Amino acid sequence: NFRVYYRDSRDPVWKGPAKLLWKGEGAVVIQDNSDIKVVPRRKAKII
Amino acid sequence: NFRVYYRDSRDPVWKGPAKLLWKGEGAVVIQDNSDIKVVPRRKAKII
Amino acid sequence: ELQKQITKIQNFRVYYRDSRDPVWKGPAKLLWKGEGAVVIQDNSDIKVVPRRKAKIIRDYGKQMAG
Amino acid sequence: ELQKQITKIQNFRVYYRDSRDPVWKGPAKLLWKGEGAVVIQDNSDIKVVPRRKAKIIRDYGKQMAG
Amino acid sequence: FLDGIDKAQEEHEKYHSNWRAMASDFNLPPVVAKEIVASCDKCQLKGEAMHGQVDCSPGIWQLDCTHLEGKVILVAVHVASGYIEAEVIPAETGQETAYFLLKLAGRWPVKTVHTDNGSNFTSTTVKAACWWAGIKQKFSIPYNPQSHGVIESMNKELKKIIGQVRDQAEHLKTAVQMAVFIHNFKRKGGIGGYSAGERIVDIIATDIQTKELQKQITKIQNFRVYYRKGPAKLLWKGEGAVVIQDNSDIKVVPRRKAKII
Amino acid sequence: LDGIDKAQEEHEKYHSNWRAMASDFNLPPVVAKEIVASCDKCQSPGIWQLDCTHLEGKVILVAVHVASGYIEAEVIPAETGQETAYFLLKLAGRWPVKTVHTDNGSNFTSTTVKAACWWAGIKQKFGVIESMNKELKKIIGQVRDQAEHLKTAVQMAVFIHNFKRKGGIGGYSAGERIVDIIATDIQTKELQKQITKIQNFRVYYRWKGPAKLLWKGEGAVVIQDNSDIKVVPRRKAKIIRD
Amino acid sequence: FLDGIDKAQEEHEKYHSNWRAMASDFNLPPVVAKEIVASCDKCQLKGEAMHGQVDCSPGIWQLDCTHLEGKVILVAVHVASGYIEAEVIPAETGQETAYFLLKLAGRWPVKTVHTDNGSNFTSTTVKAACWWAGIKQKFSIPYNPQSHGVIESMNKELKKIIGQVRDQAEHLKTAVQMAVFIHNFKRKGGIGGYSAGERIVDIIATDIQTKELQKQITKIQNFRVYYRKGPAKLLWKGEGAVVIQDNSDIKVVPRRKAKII
Amino acid sequence: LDGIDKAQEEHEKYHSNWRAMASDFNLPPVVAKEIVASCDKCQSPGIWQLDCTHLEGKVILVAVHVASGYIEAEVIPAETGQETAYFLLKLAGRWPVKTVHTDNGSNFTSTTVKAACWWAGIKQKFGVIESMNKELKKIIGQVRDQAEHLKTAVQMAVFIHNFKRKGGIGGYSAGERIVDIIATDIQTKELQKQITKIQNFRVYYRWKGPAKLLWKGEGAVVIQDNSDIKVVPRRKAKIIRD
DNA sequence: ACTGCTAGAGATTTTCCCG
DNA sequence: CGGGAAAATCTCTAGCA
DNA sequence: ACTGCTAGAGATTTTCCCG
DNA sequence: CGGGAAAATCTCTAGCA
Ligand SMILES: C[C@@H]1CCO[C@H]2Cn3cc(C(=O)NCc4ccc(F)cc4F)c(=O)c(O)c3C(=O)N12
Ligand SMILES: C[C@@H]1CCO[C@H]2Cn3cc(C(=O)NCc4ccc(F)cc4F)c(=O)c(O)c3C(=O)N12
Ligand SMILES: [Mg+2]
Ligand SMILES: [Mg+2]
Ligand SMILES: [Mg+2]
Ligand SMILES: [Mg+2]
Ligand SMILES: [Zn+2]
Ligand SMILES: [Zn+2]
Repeated sequence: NFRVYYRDSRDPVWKGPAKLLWKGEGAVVIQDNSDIKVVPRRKAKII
Repeated sequence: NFRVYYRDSRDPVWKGPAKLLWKGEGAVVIQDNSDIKVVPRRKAKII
Repeated sequence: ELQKQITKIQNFRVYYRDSRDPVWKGPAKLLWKGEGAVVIQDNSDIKVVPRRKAKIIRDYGKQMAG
Repeated sequence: ELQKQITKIQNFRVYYRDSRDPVWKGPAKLLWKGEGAVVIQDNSDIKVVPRRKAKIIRDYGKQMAG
Repeated sequence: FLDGIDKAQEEHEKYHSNWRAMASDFNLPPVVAKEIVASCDKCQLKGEAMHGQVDCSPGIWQLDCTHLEGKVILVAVHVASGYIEAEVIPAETGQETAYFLLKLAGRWPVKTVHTDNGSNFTSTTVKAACWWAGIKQKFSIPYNPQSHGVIESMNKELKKIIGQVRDQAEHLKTAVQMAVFIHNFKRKGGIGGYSAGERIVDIIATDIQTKELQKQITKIQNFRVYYRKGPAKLLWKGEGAVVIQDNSDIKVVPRRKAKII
Repeated sequence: LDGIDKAQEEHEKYHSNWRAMASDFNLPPVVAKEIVASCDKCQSPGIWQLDCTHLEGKVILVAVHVASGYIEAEVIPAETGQETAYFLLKLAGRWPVKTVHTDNGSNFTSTTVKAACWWAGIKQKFGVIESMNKELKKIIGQVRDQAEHLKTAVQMAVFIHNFKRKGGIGGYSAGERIVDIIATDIQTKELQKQITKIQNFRVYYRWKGPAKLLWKGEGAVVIQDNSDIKVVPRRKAKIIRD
Repeated sequence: FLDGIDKAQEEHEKYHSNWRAMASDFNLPPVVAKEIVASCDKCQLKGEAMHGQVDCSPGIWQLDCTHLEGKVILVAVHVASGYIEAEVIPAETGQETAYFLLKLAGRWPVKTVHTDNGSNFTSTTVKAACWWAGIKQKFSIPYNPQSHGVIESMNKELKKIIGQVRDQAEHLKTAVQMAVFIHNFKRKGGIGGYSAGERIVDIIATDIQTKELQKQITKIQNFRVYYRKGPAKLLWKGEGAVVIQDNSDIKVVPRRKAKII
Repeated sequence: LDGIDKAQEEHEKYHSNWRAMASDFNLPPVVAKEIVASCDKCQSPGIWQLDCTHLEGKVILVAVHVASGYIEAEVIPAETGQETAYFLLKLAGRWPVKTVHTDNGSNFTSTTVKAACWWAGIKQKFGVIESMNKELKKIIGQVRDQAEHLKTAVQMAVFIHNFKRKGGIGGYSAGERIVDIIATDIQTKELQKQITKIQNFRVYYRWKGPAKLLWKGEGAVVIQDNSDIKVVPRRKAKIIRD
């Protein structure tokens, strides 16, 4: 599995670990407390 | 001689032509209506 | 018949990018066109490219020039 | 006498940049030090560098290591 | 390292020392020290250093608003060509945007529009218009303008041209139309040395024409191929390689170990 | 290169234009153009028609691209010079527009329209437009119920006319047709620019007299001397600018 | 081209068409078309795509202010090492800055300070303090932070570390001191794999020691050199090359055509 | 490599430390350290002293780096644990601080100071400081007229003491001296880390018994067997981790 | 399941053109 | 095959706000 | 007459280590 | 000399506001 940490929506605070659902080029779909988010890969880190 | 066009001090409006006085690396000294200015070479164009 | 249509296909130039490289790769020959993928020949090297990553022109200037 | 001091000089590493290149050029040997310029030897190529463009260390780790 | 590890983790709690400082100060292999970092939620602060790439298909348009002398300019760009289209609108609303979009759909083939999430773009009237014109809508990741970097960049270029010609016209609506003229027909560069106007003509005409030709080719050229498998459909052959399409998967195999039937 | 004689014979027999002679016999388009221009017996993309129509007491300005049948139309509030000027400048920015044909009304002759035409480089010259206003009105009537305001209905009609109606020889829409026509015009003006660029040189081959240059390939130099097109090697000739 | 030129200039007045569009549409050589652009004041809008390089000498410090939870943090960095120094100050004033600067001057050799033009930095009391400590002051080009990019970047890194440790302390002044600790001693990287603390020790010690050694070398090794000229002073020899200093100009000449006296 | 025997003789004669044996005879510092550590007959950078002094009714906290004579001093408003803690954490961030020697006062024994020491990894252990308070007071008296407030005078005194006063053997200032001492300490702990890193291996040469590793150069492998340092070629030996 | 880009300035390399 | 000049290509930047 | 930089993530190439 | 794994180096990014 993967832990995802991310910044999203103008909030300069990194959150996570979120579950990775999908990885494209340039963006990821992650899940964070039942809240599915779409994050640019510039703004995420997969571990 | 050289014509210098430049943007300076937060003003998004390009001015010139100014006389070039000195050219370093990264900056120029120019003269524009008796007003000597120092401008980063990123923010000037020498012709 | 078929050879004329195929040589027409191969007259179109393809500008494309690879999945991670931001520079547009110079003009390549078009071999085949799909809904999702264009097959190209770029410098004696056949490659498959997602359609979302390819600009297909004729290059009218070059054509008229010869 | 003189040779010992010169070999000490040449034990210091020089990190430097060229007038337009932003990457720091890897460790070079120090030959001479001025108020305005350090003379280096980088890969069998002696170069002169303004002092404002050079970081001169000993590399204590490398020294102790040998 | 069972001793160094226990110490490095304790110190990393207080300090959050990076992996090199922990390798140095506790005699740890890089992978072990890095493992200590990778497991600290408080040290996951930097995104990966890459950029994505936008969809450049001949049907995709990027739309945005921008602002100049207290007025709203609606801008659109055919991503493939660089060809633009802008109008001063009275207000940033879904009514203006749906009307602008209906006009654009009637002048060019518009298959997909990509926008930020400005409320004018997510409004219900824009949805109804895109539905009526057959336009698929894509919204970027919120607060990620890079997603529609093409149109953001075109806002830059349109405002710069407007500055060059602002004084030849009196009202901003006119300067804006002048600027669209200039961009689309008096500025050459990009792939074919084209102006954007010529380039979009070439893109759309090429799209039509290649579609027609490849259609006729698939109509005549009908064969099956076997390689290494099943009856894969032939797409192209020549130069000692065969391009096949097996189960909606296009692969380039050499002429050896491939027989055309 | 070797097919120039075949092309000359084909032109003498069938009077085929340069496009066919260059597509079939694999010649640079300058050479086929010279062949088709060396025979005396063998001897629109920018023209738009503007008119203002009326519907439900509102005013619609209509531009038809004559060669294509492709429409740009909208509701303007008032039939003035300012509004015509703004519509025209919009069209000029969107499509290559060289000539506008209007009906000598008050708006189409205004100073402001003439200023716009002078800025955009358009020539004003004071049947298709009537029938086409009719067609557009029919489509507006068909789609009127589909919107609340006439302007939106107008734009829907324009969408339908340009892209959802196919007729003529090849069953193309007006939008496909206009894109074809404009592409052909671009090829034509590329060719004319090429001809202009190379018509300033003079060649000397084997040294013979001054010949007119036609093409400077990678392995040859195609010239024209005494109404005859001769292929000479590059090393054997010398091109000078006059 | 006397015809094409006259037309291109007239059209460039209306449109400001770039050089390629003018070369294309008027049959002009690139240099002529580009000349038309270069002579239009309304088309001089873009600066050259380069970056300068900051002074990295062992004596230069870059100073700045930054802001966190409604408080003013004064920050300084020895540019050569990356070694920092920060204190929460009650107000952005020349009094706080002169006091901070006197302290820094008494702890490390401070030869030059480089700052933006914030009024605290240009105040008269900071001038009096720098004069008393022998500090030369440099101010960047106004509104060009890149000039002191090192310290601007260090503001970034200090705020990120403060975020990592904010909860171990109660007051921001303490978290700030913790963060300076962490940066200077618990983070390795850069040139020698050092922490900034070790690196500044090495820089300053090397500076002292090389100064002493080269002094002794110039005291003993005394010769004159002739090349190609005058009696140039010898600096270094060996490996088939001689480095001389002729009229305050250092040049590297090969051993051939050079005689040492 | 060849000078190991010369170095052994030099140590037997003069008992020279490893620094000299490695600077003169060109040996990796691990090897010279082994030689100086193989003879039984031949057998501070982090220690700071803190004290609170008084002047003109104000309170000055003073840190002396014992080895160097280098001072960090300031006026604190109150002689409390919080203020001592903040001063100490500042010093620790600025200089490698391992041990602090204080005088059992109320502030130096506070919980908050002890919390700061635990966070920074400092050890608290409850003559130079008295004489040095004296010197600092003399300099403060010399420069008092040069400022309006005592805190600025204090910082000037600190500047003068650290950088504008030279004495001792080589006529160095305290700042030069402390930079030297700390550099020496960094070399020392690099060396200890190197020794620790390589003390976990075992070598077999020519196969003989297990020898202790000392250096793994590019053209040799220096080992130690039976209190004897032997240089063997790399291909002729095999190093394993135990 | 989505994603930086554009165009100009100046430097650097490739191309061509008469020997 | 050889330089010079010219064209092409590569590298990098601000602004989009 | 002055001037972007830092440090981390991930990819790519160099180095070393037992055969 | 050959791969594998490991170390080193190169490439690129946000935030500094
Ligand atoms: C309320 C709507 C919807 C939600 O967000 C806001 C705010 N916003 C902000 C920018 C902006 O920050 N551009 C600078 C930029 C930075 C990087 C890059 F790659 C490209 C760039 F253009 C826009 O352009 C923009 O259109 C909007 C907008 O529309 N809205
Ligand atoms: C009133 C004082 C003096 C005059 O100007 C203002 C405004 N200012 C603005 C920035 C800023 O825009 N940083 C972003 C950034 C952008 C690019 C880059 F390379 C580095 C960067 F840090 C500062 O950092 C800063 O210290 C100030 C400040 O002090 N002042
Ligand atoms: Mg927007
Ligand atoms: Mg925008
Ligand atoms: Mg500032
Ligand atoms: Mg700042
Ligand atoms: Zn951590
Ligand atoms: Zn202009």
